[PDB]
Amino acid sequence: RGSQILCVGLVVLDVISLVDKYPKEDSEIRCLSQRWQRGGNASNSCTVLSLLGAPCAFMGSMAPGHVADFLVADFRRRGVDVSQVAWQSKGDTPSSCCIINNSNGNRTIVLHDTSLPDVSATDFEKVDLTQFKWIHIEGRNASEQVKMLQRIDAHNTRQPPEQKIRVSVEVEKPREELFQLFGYGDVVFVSKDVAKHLGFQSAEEALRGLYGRVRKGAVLVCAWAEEGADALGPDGKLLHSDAFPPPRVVDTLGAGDTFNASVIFSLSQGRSVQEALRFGCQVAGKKCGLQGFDGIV
Amino acid sequence: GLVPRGSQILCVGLVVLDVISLVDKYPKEDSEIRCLSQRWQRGGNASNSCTVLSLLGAPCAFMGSMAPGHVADFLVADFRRRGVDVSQVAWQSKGDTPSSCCIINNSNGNRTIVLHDTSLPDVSATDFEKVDLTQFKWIHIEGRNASEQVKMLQRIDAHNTRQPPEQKIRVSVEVEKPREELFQLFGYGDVVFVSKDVAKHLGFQSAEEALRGLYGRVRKGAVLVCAWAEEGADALGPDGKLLHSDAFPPPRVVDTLGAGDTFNASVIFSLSQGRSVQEALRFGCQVAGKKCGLQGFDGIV
Ligand SMILES: Cc1ccccc1Nc1nc(N2CCNCC2)nc2c(NCC3CC3)ncnc12
Ligand SMILES: Cc1ccccc1Nc1nc(N2CCNCC2)nc2c(NCC3CC3)ncnc12
Repeated sequence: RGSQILCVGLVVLDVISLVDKYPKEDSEIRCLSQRWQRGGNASNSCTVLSLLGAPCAFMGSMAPGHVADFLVADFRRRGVDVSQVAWQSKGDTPSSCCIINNSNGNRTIVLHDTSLPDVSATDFEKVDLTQFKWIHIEGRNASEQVKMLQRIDAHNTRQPPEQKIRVSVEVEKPREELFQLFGYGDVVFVSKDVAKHLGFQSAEEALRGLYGRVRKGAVLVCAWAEEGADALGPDGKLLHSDAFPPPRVVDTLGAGDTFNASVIFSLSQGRSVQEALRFGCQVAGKKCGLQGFDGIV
Repeated sequence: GLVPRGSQILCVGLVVLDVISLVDKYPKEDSEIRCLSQRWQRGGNASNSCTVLSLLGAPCAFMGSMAPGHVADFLVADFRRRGVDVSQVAWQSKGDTPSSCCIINNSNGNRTIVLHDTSLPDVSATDFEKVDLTQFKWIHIEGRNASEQVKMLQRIDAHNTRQPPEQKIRVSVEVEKPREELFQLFGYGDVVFVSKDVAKHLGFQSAEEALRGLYGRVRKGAVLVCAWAEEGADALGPDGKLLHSDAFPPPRVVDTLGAGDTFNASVIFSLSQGRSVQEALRFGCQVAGKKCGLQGFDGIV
């Protein structure tokens, strides 16, 4: 069957305040405007995949309430298949305050991480893999997710190399539990932040450094903000793309997630890595000159 | 439902959703962090006063602007959680329901605040024209859009004219922000609360200075009231006698957000039960002092 891309990670309620300068501690400013957004990484990518025309599904934990009710209404307005959601009985829907600096698009996030339990190999074991051509996993609970990945590798072995499910991993946080995911998946996304918190000061360094850790045959991608992004495949040849900066950067909240969704969409449509990188930077760049996600397509 | 004539106390003003985050350290711009804890709270001066009026046992209503949406839903259910009648809300078709973001540093205590946008339209005098006043024994107004609020106050004067002294609606006004627009509001109301912040911005350095210095601006026969945190609160009436009450410090101070509103509501309450101004200053101070030792409004009983 396999027409859908699945993203596994967080859905968070983003309570957003657009200010024109980042307030100095102990001071007080008035925001230009405010809004609510369905956020969290896997969730954001689903938004982006949807907008690009790719049928997709989200999978993460949500706790029933008025909050979950809004997040789902939004998922459904987008056409994001939520049927894979691991509903919880104990815990709250995470949320966060996001101050977005309108003069330069900087975004500052205060996350309220609830009790809410992550999805587990248990919940995942319960999933119909034959619906998906691509599966992307937001690194969080490594122990449990590695399990999930193996269930997919093991599912690929019993498949025509034609009908194999493509797998991508994001390692966005500098915490060590996650460095095992490097690891699995055809495509591995590592953030500038991780890369720096590990000694590296350029996208090309990070890639020469970390290529050691990836499933043989994998592509490692590392974006570097206004500097574009680089990728490195089995052949050893470094690939680069210049960023596409909008003329006014006004909102970079979910720029990384836009990059990733875009890279995945492109690879999932047959494109070269070079083309998918370029496209990643192109949509990310365009989103930086917009409030939210509407208007990138 | 049916509200018995002359039974409710109405507070007009702001309701806002405050999202309050406690953090290890103040986050550097463009960073992502995890707060120690986060809380969603209904706030705003007329808003907090209602909560307290309800907890004190007074039927009370809130009048302010909201826009349909999920923030309004949370604020409305919070009002209801506190027994506040929201049937007088002025629902708006344009703008955001006010939402403030508030960041508290756990390792030095400072508060950083992103204030709600200014997009939602205040309640106008023409909205106020539409309200049947007979349900109210007292109307309290948090000064915001004074040009318009003056009209509302003039309407209440009109109404009181055709009424026996025992169906006249008492009126209180609150000037809490140092803005020229607001000062005309001194001229209206039987009771006028001026905040410590306003008094200082005008150069006064105590409750006594402020009361002595501003009483000139209130209408004949009005009482002017100035609370001053740990120094207690003063009041000055037509008879020229300055009245005072000391503060009642709690065993330990925990949460002073909304203490000014707790005081306001408590004085209003006491006056409305027929108590003397002196008895009501005291009570205002007792209640606001108890509230200072408590998280939120819960245990103020
Ligand atoms: C290419 C990419 C990958 C992953 C995340 C974001 C991006 N793109 C950009 N991120 C940021 N970031 C996110 C990281 N913090 C800084 C802003 N800034 C820009 C930018 N800024 C305008 C430059 C001043 C000319 N122009 C184009 N693309 C991006
Ligand atoms: C009486 C009153 C009217 C209006 C607003 C507040 C109050 N009461 C108090 N405010 C503050 N404020 C609120 C404003 N920031 C400073 C503390 N501190 C205290 C306090 N502290 C105990 C220490 C012995 C003095 N004890 C009793 N009442 C109040």
